[PDB]
Amino acid sequence: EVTLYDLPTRKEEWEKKYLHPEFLSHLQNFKDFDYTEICNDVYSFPLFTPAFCKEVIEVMDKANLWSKPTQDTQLYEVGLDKQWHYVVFNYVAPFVRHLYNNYKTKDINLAFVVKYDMERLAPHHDSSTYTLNIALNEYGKEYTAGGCEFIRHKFIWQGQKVGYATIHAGKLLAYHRALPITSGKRYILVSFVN
Amino acid sequence: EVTLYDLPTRKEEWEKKYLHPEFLSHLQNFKDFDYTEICNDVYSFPLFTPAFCKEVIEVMDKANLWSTQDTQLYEVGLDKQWHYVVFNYVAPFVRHLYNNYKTKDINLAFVVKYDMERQSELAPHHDSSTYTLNIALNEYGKEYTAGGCEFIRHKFIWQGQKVGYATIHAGKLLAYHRALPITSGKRYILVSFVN
Ligand SMILES: [Fe+2]
Ligand SMILES: [Fe+2]
Repeated sequence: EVTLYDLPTRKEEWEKKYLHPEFLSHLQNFKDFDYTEICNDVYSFPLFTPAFCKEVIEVMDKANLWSKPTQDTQLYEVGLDKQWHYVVFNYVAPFVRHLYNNYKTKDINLAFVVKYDMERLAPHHDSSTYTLNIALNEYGKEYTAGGCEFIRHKFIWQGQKVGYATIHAGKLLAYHRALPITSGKRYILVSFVN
Repeated sequence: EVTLYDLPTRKEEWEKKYLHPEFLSHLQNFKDFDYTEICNDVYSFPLFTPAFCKEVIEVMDKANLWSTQDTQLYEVGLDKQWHYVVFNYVAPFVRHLYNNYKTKDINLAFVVKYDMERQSELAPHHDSSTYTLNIALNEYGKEYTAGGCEFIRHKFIWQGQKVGYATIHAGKLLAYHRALPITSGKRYILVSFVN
């Protein structure tokens, strides 16, 4: 049975179990891929399956390597940096070339899972060319409130579906802040890409 | 008597001669600064005087270090004057335009010369910068015709920029652009890639 770590050694089984079928079937034709521009130059799109999000959370909860600041754990702390590098350069980068006029992805700065809970958010620019934000658990069923305010766009984005990703410019044009949750737990996967 | 190189040794005289009066008079109050958003998140604004642009072209034409046909500012001893300009004058305006974004460092600063025998391969591209400054150094229609810039993502053609006016836009991701060919004369621009 394929696991999160079997990429790209078991690439075919990995894509079927972990990549969202709408994203996987549009790898070579993103023009008919159903993504949404939630505000100017900011896009929401299905990327990962619920099984991916569930197992990522399980790895992070089991490791208990959270920072003692925003509660997070780096992907490389659980041995998933090489798998994520493959995801970015082979799956995310072609979609970035489609969304942002053939922009070529250079390198990965950071990749981590953030856990918002009750026991544990200023406006800022990201240290990235573009930032990925994947919702790992379900709004309403597992947490309330939360989301992200794009300050410049005057647009608040909340209630992202499980496995859907939000992509936005890191610097200059996408000033933003995370908004707190009011109950439950909210897990997200964040990556800063140059 | 003050020259381009006398910054910041003769700062007051340098600002009066080389900084556009509209920009110089709004250094501490940018909300009333008459700049134009020509397309989404792309702004055109006056920055330099005709004397600045005239003297920069003279320095580049006399140096004849052209090798796009461009010359870097450090090749004529103007890089540190430009470093002062970006951090003391441009950086506060960038914070006003782009939600308090702090300027980190200057990647490149150079003057480009377009002419009939050297129009360059006007290919679409992103810039290796967070934001890019593009200052028009000579007069549209008088010293060259056509030319300009096309913002491909914005679907906006930008032509006929006035002398000493700057265009600022994102370098990566969100401002895919290309220069437009000239039909006569010579077109000089001052470009800086800033992180
Ligand atoms: Fe952020
Ligand atoms: Fe450019």
